[PDB]
Amino acid sequence: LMQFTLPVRLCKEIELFHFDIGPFENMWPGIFVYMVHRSCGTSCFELEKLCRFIMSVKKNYRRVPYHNWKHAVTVAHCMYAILQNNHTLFTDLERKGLLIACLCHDLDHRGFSNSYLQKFDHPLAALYSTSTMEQHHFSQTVSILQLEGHNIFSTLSSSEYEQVLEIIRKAIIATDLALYFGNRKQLEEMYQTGSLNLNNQSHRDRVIGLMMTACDLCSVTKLWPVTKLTANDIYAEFWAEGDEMKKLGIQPIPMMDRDKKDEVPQGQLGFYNAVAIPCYTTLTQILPPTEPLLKACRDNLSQWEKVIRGEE
Ligand SMILES: Cc1ncc(C)n2nc(CCc3nc(N4CC[C@H](C)C4)nn3C)nc12
Ligand SMILES: [Mg+2]
Ligand SMILES: [Zn+2]
Repeated sequence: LMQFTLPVRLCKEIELFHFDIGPFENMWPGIFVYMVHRSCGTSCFELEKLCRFIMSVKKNYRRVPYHNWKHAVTVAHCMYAILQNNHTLFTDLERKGLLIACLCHDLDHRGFSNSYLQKFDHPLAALYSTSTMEQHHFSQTVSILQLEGHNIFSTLSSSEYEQVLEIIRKAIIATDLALYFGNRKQLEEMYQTGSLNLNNQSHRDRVIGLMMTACDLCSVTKLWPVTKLTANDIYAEFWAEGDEMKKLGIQPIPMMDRDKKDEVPQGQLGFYNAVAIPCYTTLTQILPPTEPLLKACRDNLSQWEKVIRGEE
């Protein structure tokens, strides 16, 4: 039967947490199928259906600077790394559902925060009061699944199918970084009071929620030049939103004000300290083999420290 193989350098490096999917868009689909076949099996999905789902998911990402197809596949590779290093902790359905959740997790992103839809009074802010974009992303995922020839889950039973869509729904919602802070706090307390229970379904949920934040943030766990250059796309969106904020007569937060360009290094410090380091710290406690993500995050925090001290 028909597996995907990759060239030698990609065959070795794709297993590492710090892998970069590269600038060749035409390989990203095959990189994703490669990752489902190894993390899940060549029997998880019909190849015709999967390839068609992948191309329709791609079609529905927008040509925005950060929240694009490249991001989607990048976020799926980091999930793949996590699943392959924690082999026997995850159910057959979780392995199926999570790489799809990652591919689909920013579907039809416009390059604007939930907060900018709320202040623009975009229609989606009326349909979805909280996690506005994240609820749109799940909805968009469900649409693509109902297209002729795209039900990659067709072989699953009714309640197996309901389970995988519920996994995908929670996983996508959890990428609402406003929900991360409380999710990690409850996880950190449960871990330390030793009462953390991977048989408790609402525990797995939180643990998948943190894995989702971790994959979403993985720009910070890359080789430094990847991290430095992804940072430029992240701010290009934010500052465009800042411009849109000013058009409505609202001063954007500092994060989104392009007049405060020069303070970026300090903004990244706050972010690694307030957000990224705690995420990989907690996730490494809960899943020991994910340590390399925490190590690489630490490394990149030290690189931003060097930028402020004018050593870089
Ligand atoms: C790397 C990465 N990954 C994911 C996300 C969501 N983010 N968000 C940022 C923004 C970081 C930030 N910058 C600022 N500064 C800019 C200077 C201004 C004074 C305020 N404040 N904050 C908190 N970086 C990332
Ligand atoms: Mg998102
Ligand atoms: Zn994302």
